[PDB]
Amino acid sequence: GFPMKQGVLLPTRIKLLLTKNVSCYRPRRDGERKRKSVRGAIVGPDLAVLALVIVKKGEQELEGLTDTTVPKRLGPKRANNIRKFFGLSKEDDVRDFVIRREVTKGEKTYTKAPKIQRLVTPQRLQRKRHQRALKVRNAQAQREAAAEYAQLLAKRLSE
Amino acid sequence: ARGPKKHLKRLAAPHHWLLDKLSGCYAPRPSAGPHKLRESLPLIVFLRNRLKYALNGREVKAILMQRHVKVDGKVRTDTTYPAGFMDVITLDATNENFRLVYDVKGRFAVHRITDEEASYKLGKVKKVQLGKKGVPYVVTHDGRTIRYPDPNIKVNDTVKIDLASGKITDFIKFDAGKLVYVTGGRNLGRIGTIVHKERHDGGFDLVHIKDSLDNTFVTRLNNVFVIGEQGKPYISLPKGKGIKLSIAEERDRRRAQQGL
Amino acid sequence: GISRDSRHKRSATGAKRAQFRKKRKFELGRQPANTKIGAKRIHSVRTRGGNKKYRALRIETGNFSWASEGISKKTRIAGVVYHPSNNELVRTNTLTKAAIVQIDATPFRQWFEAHYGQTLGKKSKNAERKWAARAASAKIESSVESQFSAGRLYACISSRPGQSGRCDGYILEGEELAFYLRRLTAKK
Amino acid sequence: STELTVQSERAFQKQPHIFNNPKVKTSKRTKRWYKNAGLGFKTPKTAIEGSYIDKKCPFTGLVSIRGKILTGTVVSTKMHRTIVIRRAYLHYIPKYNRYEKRHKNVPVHVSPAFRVQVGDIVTVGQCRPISKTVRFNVVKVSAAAA
Amino acid sequence: PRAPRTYSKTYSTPKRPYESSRLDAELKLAGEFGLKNKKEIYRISFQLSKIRRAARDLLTRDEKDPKRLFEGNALIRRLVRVGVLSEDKKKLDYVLALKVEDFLERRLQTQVYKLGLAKSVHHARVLITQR
RNA sequence: CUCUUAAGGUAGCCAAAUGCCUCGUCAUCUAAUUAGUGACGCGCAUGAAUGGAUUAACGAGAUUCCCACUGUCCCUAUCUA
RNA sequence: GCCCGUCGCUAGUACCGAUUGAAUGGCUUAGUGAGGCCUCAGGAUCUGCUUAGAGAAGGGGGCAACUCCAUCUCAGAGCGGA
RNA sequence: GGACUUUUACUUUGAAAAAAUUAGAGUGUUCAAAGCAGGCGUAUUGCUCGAAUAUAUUAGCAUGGAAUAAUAGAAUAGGACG
RNA sequence: UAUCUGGUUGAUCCUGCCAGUAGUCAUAUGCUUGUCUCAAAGAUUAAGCCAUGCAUGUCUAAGUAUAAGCAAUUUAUACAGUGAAACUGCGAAUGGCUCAUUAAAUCAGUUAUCGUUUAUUUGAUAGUUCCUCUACAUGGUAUAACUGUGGUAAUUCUAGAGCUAAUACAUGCUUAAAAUCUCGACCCUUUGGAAGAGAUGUAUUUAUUAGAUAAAAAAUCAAUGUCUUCGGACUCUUUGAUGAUUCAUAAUAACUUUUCGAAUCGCAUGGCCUUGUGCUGGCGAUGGUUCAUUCAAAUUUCUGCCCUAUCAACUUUCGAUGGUAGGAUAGUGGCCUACCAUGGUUUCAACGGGUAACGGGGAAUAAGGGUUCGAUUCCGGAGAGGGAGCCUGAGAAACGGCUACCA
Ligand SMILES: [Mg+2]
Ligand SMILES: [Mg+2]
Ligand SMILES: [Mg+2]
Ligand SMILES: [Mg+2]
Ligand SMILES: [Mg+2]
Ligand SMILES: [Mg+2]
Ligand SMILES: [Mg+2]
Ligand SMILES: [Mg+2]
Ligand SMILES: [Mg+2]
Ligand SMILES: [Mg+2]
Ligand SMILES: [Mg+2]
Ligand SMILES: [Mg+2]
Ligand SMILES: [Mg+2]
Ligand SMILES: [Mg+2]
Ligand SMILES: [Mg+2]
Ligand SMILES: [Mg+2]
Ligand SMILES: [Mg+2]
Ligand SMILES: [Mg+2]
Ligand SMILES: [Mg+2]
Ligand SMILES: [Mg+2]
Ligand SMILES: [Mg+2]
Ligand SMILES: [Mg+2]
Ligand SMILES: [Mg+2]
Ligand SMILES: [Mg+2]
Ligand SMILES: [Mg+2]
Ligand SMILES: [Mg+2]
Ligand SMILES: [Mg+2]
Ligand SMILES: [Mg+2]
Ligand SMILES: [Mg+2]
Ligand SMILES: [Mg+2]
Ligand SMILES: [Mg+2]
Ligand SMILES: [Mg+2]
Ligand SMILES: [Mg+2]
Ligand SMILES: [Mg+2]
Ligand SMILES: [Mg+2]
Ligand SMILES: [Mg+2]
Ligand SMILES: [Mg+2]
Ligand SMILES: [Mg+2]
Ligand SMILES: [Mg+2]
Ligand SMILES: [Mg+2]
Ligand SMILES: [Mg+2]
Ligand SMILES: [Mg+2]
Ligand SMILES: [Mg+2]
Ligand SMILES: [Mg+2]
Ligand SMILES: [Mg+2]
Ligand SMILES: [Mg+2]
Ligand SMILES: [Mg+2]
Repeated sequence: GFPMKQGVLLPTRIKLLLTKNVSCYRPRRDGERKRKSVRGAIVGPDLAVLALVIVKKGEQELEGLTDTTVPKRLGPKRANNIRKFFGLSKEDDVRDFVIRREVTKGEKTYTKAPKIQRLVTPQRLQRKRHQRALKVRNAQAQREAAAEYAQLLAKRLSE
Repeated sequence: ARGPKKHLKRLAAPHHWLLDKLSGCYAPRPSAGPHKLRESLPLIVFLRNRLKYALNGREVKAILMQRHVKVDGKVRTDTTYPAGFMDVITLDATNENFRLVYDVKGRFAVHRITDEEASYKLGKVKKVQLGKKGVPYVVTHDGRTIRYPDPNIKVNDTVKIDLASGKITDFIKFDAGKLVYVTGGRNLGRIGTIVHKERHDGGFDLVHIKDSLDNTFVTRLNNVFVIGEQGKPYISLPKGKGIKLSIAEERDRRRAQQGL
Repeated sequence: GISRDSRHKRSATGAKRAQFRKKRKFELGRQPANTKIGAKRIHSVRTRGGNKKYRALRIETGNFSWASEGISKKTRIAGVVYHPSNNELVRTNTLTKAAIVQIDATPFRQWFEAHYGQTLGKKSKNAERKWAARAASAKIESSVESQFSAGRLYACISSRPGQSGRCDGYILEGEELAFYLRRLTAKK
Repeated sequence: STELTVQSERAFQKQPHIFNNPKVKTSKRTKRWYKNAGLGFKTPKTAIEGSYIDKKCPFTGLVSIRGKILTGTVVSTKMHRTIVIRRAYLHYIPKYNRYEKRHKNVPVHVSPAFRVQVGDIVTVGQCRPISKTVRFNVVKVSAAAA
Repeated sequence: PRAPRTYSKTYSTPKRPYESSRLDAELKLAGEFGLKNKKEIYRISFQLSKIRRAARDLLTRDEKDPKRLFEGNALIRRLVRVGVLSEDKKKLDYVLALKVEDFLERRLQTQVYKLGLAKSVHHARVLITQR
């Protein structure tokens, strides 16, 4: 049952201390490394299965593999990720371009689509707008309060 | 002990809250806030123990989740919020403005105030210091830090804050003859003019206090809260004007008042 | 690991102390940085409550200060030349605070010979306008001038590399330079 | 026991960040930062017109004096730049309604500013751990017996 | 980790277990007040001892002493409101010489006897413990 | 109390280089001990300068065991003159 | 009359005692030394930057001439990262 | 007018102090152990007292006192005051 | 709540013990046991071993939904209700248990931080980011869940292939006026003077400087600052806190695998005139750097622990006491190292031993003074079979976390 491990070398099983973001191990709580077994990267006769990936195709179709073709499941969902997917321009507006997929209830059929994100919206630009002004207003209001006091300070000597 | 404690055993709580012994194992334990946890008064004790508006603990939240209570003009929603000295607490949907201010015994008393006065607060400056970029700042006991203050305001002086805009508006110095609350100690609850600040370089200065009855008593400087001019307090005072009565004197007053 | 607890120490009376509790991270110590001289290489170390110290393992180029001229320039750092704690720090050229080091002189030459006009011990009006005024304060210590002949400068490390990650320091002057100078002739 | 020729240590000895420009000819050969220890302790002339360093001195040094301020008689002047105080006291055993003489030994650092011999009553002030056992600094010295 | 629901015990037993003197006196109090057992005499005999001590102590203070006054009058005041201390033995000196029956007299049981109702302190009992 | 023959083995010590029976009994060491040691003692036939008992140091003296070491052995092989 | 000691029986107690007696725990000599951690290396695998050539763009503004920024694709020459 | 014990012990009075427990005031848990509640009235939208006080004999801090008991100082004057 | 009595003699009076008597938040046990209230309880011996179940998870209107979920209907052709799963965030360092270790340790009252760290709550705080032709109507790749091809007796194991998100990961724009400083094209020689070129947020690191003061008047050398009545003149001149600081705070010259300065979300749908999906704009949320606060933590001053001398000298093994410098730390410190000295504790009991020893609040016993107890309802400490090690995080030397040895 034990899986090979990219780049151990060796044709046997060895126990490793495994950490986050490493194959053959999914940490159950942030910080948990776990000393678990792993099989060598070198192909020996002890194998149950061997995962191969086709790089170059040969002279004959393989009935179940080369011939048939299976579809991705989800399309782009971010803004520009749709734009890179359809070779569009910044000015093109996604929205009327996103992959939809039909839903068949039993008598009523409807559809559904993502929710493009990073999407530029009326609302978003209103937010940058508010922040900006917030910054300038307070800056000026600060510079009045500073100036006011620096006057109150002068009078704490003149008088 | 590996980190901050989160519970409080109902027994290790401040006595002045006056919670009973049996009920459950626990007392609320003040959240982190503007007041020291032993010098504070959770909104939940207020609403349910002192006010009797709540029964359950559930009902306290149910109340607070209705944004029904402002502390110093800001709606407060945390059951264990640590309100404290000079705090205001405004119960809007019933026309009530209070101000946590001490008994004579030592317990945070129900002192209602005008729909005015809930406009402001007295705040004892704790430190006054040069902040970065040369800008000065004071710090009141209630965790307020108002920048750009009057250069005459030194430490132990009190200060009139607005509320709805922060901002200091007039202030009182600390010298001989000023009207003073006693914020903690054995004399917790008393009021009265100063007389003498016994200073001791190194540690703990002593402030001899006389009241509107000529009883003298001393506490520490960290315990004195200046609240006005002799016979002129900048906040309305609870019944009995923080006087202290000998239990003899105390006995007489009850039974005589009693009857008719 | 290491622990900076005073528990394990004998008492002043001399008494052995029984083990009270186990080690706690909030009293630990870490292994030293014996910062060397080479291509920049600093490892950061996650201290208590967030925070970063910076284990500098290899250092060339640290920011140095000529105190009397009022400036600071970033030299090379040649090697270490002395060290009051342990001479092994010299032998193996390890960089620490209070190190004593030879550093390049050319950035300091380049400043002197354009702030003053003079060369070191051998146009334009507004250029010469200043020069003549900045003069009469252009004679420095002879113990500091002659050094420039070798294109290297005796300097002392006032940073803490294995912490700061920076090997800053100042060029030895005055009576300070006299003293270390003295130690150098009697061994080096 | 004895006080050095100043620069008698493998590292140069100086107060920190107390610069004297060689570019500037002066009177005094070396700048000398000292201070007011506090509490009505008068920094002596020895602290000021002396050439000693001692980073752990309550004047001319980087150490504050706060907390207790104790007095004991001097009992051991053998350590370099630190001495041993004896503090005699009386413990009250309730049961016999009587007292017993106990004593304590307080290691305390003594600036070169004071020439302290054994027998001297000495006033010292608590001052942050200097070293393993030392938490006090000789801050005043009343006379011997002659 | 709750809070200790406190308690104390109400009686005390005699040091010498077989004083036929005391044993005689006790029984008289048992049939002349219709008592159940000795503990009913013990209880009060304890009760009484704590009073006389409290008194005893205050009597060692100065008169006009803040403490003596508040809690000397207090003692007397309680002992009056009950029927133990008579309308003018209202001093601390008299609370000392206060005897036992002085208490036992004021029992519901003895009182139910003391105004018709029962004709017998034993009748009085079985009447009270029966609503 | 008595008999031979003058006395009748005290202090000690022991299956001891003195004990037949005897490879004594008990304990200990060991898988197992006709061995060793510690004890026991009606001791064929221990014993007081015919010296008894004790004893540190010493011994190419007799004896038992432990650690080390090892071709003594298992189990023999190879080399040099 | 009282009464001392050897000697004799029974039972209990502690003491001495060959067993280089035994067991448990603390601290330890010397030799050996896991592990995670820090460091000199290692580099399965991935990868940011620069650069000459080629194809397809669009103009920083022209009667022919002139010239940026962004993206994406195949021999390479570099110095870097995980 | 503030600061003021040569250097102490002693003693007074306070301060900073935890609750529960203890002592102890109030209160009819039906009594009591307890509890810290409760009480008054038009009880058809109310009013209202409480939840005190004492105790800590070490040491530390602040303070009034200076009897008792220790302690320092002018004798080659190397004394004191200005 | 200040008491005694029985037992040595023929009798006597004493010494003196034994015996009685009374209580016990004092456990066991025997017998007995109807009602009300109150309700301790596997501490003692074994911190001995543990079947099995449970004891820590978490979603707002407000970070991520294309479920080949569910309801639906929305006005919904980007999304829009509800919502498994999963990513993100936070929590799991609290509680609860137990008393083994521990005798100057812990702990108690009392100090210190001018010796440090501090998620969070509360209050403050950011016009400066590029560059001598830049996306800011918004940059870039990757992954989970999911689909599908799989392995193994077995587990909260997971492989290789294919998809797609963000407040996950990685990037990166922006904003007024002035002022001050260096470099200085050039002109015109005197009192000489300058155009415009750059630099100037914060945080980091080093150096230097200011951070004044008890009360007054002159002379100079050096580099230059105002003015006027062009001779020479200058006044009303500026600075906080502490008992005490190289304090707060500021300035100069630079330093940096350059910290941060919103590419986030929910409700609102208003208002200007050139009418473009232009310009502006409200109530909150979630973040963010610094400082204060708060809940804490870490060290820490002074005094205080039972039996013991059939423990009298102990400590410097291989740090014991101290000096200097560094390294390490959140930080002081022989905490560690290097060098240097020979110091430190003790009959006022050191050192060592014992303890059927966690410290205290407290409990029992009542003339008093004392005697004895305190595993255990509250505070503090410690530990999770024994030890050591470490990850993650603000916080752990964590054990319902991991790694190793031992059992
Ligand atoms: Mg978004
Ligand atoms: Mg809370
Ligand atoms: Mg422990
Ligand atoms: Mg006393
Ligand atoms: Mg014959
Ligand atoms: Mg004989
Ligand atoms: Mg004889
Ligand atoms: Mg024999
Ligand atoms: Mg033989
Ligand atoms: Mg034998
Ligand atoms: Mg043999
Ligand atoms: Mg003979
Ligand atoms: Mg003979
Ligand atoms: Mg021999
Ligand atoms: Mg051989
Ligand atoms: Mg052979
Ligand atoms: Mg038997
Ligand atoms: Mg009515
Ligand atoms: Mg006094
Ligand atoms: Mg007789
Ligand atoms: Mg007895
Ligand atoms: Mg238990
Ligand atoms: Mg047990
Ligand atoms: Mg806990
Ligand atoms: Mg990508
Ligand atoms: Mg990439
Ligand atoms: Mg990637
Ligand atoms: Mg994949
Ligand atoms: Mg000042
Ligand atoms: Mg500073
Ligand atoms: Mg103690
Ligand atoms: Mg013994
Ligand atoms: Mg340190
Ligand atoms: Mg040192
Ligand atoms: Mg020595
Ligand atoms: Mg013993
Ligand atoms: Mg124990
Ligand atoms: Mg105990
Ligand atoms: Mg206990
Ligand atoms: Mg005890
Ligand atoms: Mg136990
Ligand atoms: Mg623990
Ligand atoms: Mg167990
Ligand atoms: Mg966490
Ligand atoms: Mg653990
Ligand atoms: Mg468990
Ligand atoms: Mg746990």
